[PDB]
Amino acid sequence: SRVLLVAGGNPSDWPTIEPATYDYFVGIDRGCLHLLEADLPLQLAVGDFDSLSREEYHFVQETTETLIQAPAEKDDTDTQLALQEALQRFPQAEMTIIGATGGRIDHLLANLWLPFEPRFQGVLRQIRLCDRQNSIQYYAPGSYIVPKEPDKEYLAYCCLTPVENLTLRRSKYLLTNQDVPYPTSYASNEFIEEAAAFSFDAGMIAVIQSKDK
Amino acid sequence: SRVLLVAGGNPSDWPTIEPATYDYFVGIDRGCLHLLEADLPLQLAVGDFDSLSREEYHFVQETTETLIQAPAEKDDTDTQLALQEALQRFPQAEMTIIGATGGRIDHLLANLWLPFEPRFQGVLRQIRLCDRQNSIQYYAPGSYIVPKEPDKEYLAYCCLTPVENLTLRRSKYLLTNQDVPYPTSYASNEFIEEAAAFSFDAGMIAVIQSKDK
Ligand SMILES: Cc1ncc(C[n+]2csc(CCOP(=O)(O)OP(=O)(O)O)c2C)c(N)n1
Ligand SMILES: [Mg+2]
Ligand SMILES: [Mg+2]
Ligand SMILES: [Mg+2]
Ligand SMILES: [Mg+2]
Ligand SMILES: [Mg+2]
Ligand SMILES: [Mg+2]
Ligand SMILES: [Mg+2]
Repeated sequence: SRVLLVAGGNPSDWPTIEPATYDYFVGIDRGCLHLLEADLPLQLAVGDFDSLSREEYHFVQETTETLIQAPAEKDDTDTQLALQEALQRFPQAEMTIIGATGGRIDHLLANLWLPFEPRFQGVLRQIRLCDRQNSIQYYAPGSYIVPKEPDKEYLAYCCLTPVENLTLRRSKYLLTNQDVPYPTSYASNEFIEEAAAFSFDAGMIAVIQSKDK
Repeated sequence: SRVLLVAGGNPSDWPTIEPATYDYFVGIDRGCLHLLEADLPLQLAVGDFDSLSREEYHFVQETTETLIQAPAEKDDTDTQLALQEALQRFPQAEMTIIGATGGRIDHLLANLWLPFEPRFQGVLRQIRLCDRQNSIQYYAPGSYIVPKEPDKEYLAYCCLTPVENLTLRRSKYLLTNQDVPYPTSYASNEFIEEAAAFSFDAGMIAVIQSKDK
């Protein structure tokens, strides 16, 4: 199953959205207005909403089929929350996160690092960060094949941690049994034939496919 | 001493720059043109310059005073190369990298993990990356004062690695003796004074100051 989570970021940085392929639509704070003004469903609405006018928060209030209202002073970001909740409703679903990039970078990182958290690690394989130019997936140790997304021009293996014994095949550039001692971002690989593959014994890796301006 | 480096990003997303403050100007690929079309100096030109026309690259070759033209096929990104060259010439200068804004997240993380590289570790305290919206500084374990940037609203402690004993004061949000078991982005913190402070025993943190669009 497919859930789309929409954060406050600007919708111009959004990926190509095809609503037929999403089953549940979550709004985070301003993503709610953003989903709505985009003529897209709004099933869940999450956050403190302290970035909206009363006239906007009522609009959201009247439309979402479910409003989770948080305090302003809490631990979790609105987004950790939306993910926690959407995962309750859809424990095996693919979480496509959106509007979480293109601006503040301390906020981008907080999103890039969501799989790191115990409550999410279990579903790192379903957590998916997207914007017009990038497309990020997560992987724990193992052996995988990565099918090329059509619109993306480049491939990258970003080790978010020290990685052990990393081998890449079926891609313009290779590593065999490479040790990655500190976070390294093997950055501008390219696909050779519709799919590449890699294996590694330890750490985490964000697989980023992307394309230019 | 300060050195200023310019990647090929759109200059629209540049920080406000004051040139008096820099003693050396470094162009990176298409950033070489951005410097000249902004009536600023170009003293070091670096890259493979494949993004440039034959005519633009003729203009960058007459104007610069040192040209480093490198193979399109290398391990290093143009920016990795330019940084090492420039530190070769100014080993104690504070490197400010702007225009690293192209939008590709493999390159974003390529840049953000620079200090990790054994050839840059010895100067992490010297490396800065800046955006219209963002300003990034690196820290190894110690005790520090973090002077507020006048145009910025937010403060963030982005732990690039598991951090240990993270104490953090004079902020609008505190941690104290905090163990951070994996990468964690404590973002959207605020200054209460003109300076904040923090300390830690192990790992590496990227202090980030940011503001809204
Ligand atoms: C393991 C393997 N991954 C893929 C890389 C691909 N490679 C390393 S960096 C990159 C060069 C890109 O440099 P550039 O984007 O001009 O620099 P920028 O100006 O954006 O700083 C090449 C393709 C290969 N060398 N090694
Ligand atoms: Mg379907
Ligand atoms: Mg909020
Ligand atoms: Mg409100
Ligand atoms: Mg280039
Ligand atoms: Mg080389
Ligand atoms: Mg202390
Ligand atoms: Mg301490």
